[PDB]
Amino acid sequence: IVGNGNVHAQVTAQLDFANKEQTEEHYSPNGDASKATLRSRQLNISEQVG
Amino acid sequence: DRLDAALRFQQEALNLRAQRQEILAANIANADTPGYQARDIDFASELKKVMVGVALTLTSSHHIPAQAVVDLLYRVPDQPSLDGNTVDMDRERTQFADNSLKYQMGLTVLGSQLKGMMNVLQG
Repeated sequence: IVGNGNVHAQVTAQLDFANKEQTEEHYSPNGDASKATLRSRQLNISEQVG
Repeated sequence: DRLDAALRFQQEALNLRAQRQEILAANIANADTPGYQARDIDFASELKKVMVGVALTLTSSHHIPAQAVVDLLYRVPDQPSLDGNTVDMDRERTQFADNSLKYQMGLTVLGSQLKGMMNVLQG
């Protein structure tokens, strides 16, 4: 569109030459009883009405 | 464990004797309370019941292990008091002495069994 020679451009690049290593651990929240997965549950209930 | 099965009967008898001893001493202590009923346990039936559970499963280290947590029969009154107290001194004094004697006998038998199991091993 502009024509040969009717355009000039120059590019400079800031690069990344730093070696990085990352380990990510994520736990799904289980505070709601509906999405909570259980292995063992002990429920002792006592009601001594006088 | 097999060691528990051998000593289960005497341990349960000793514990039941201690519990009934506490109940009899409570009957003695509350002799003067008006309206107090003298309570007791049937030793043989409760010993059957104890002689005749599911630890919750621990998947890892953080998982918390399961946390752990008798029937009293009224004594038939002999003399009618006016304040409603049915505790009789003589009957429960004899029962108290008998329970003390049987607790000592159970201690003797359990100690003899443990001492025999020990001299089998010593050498």
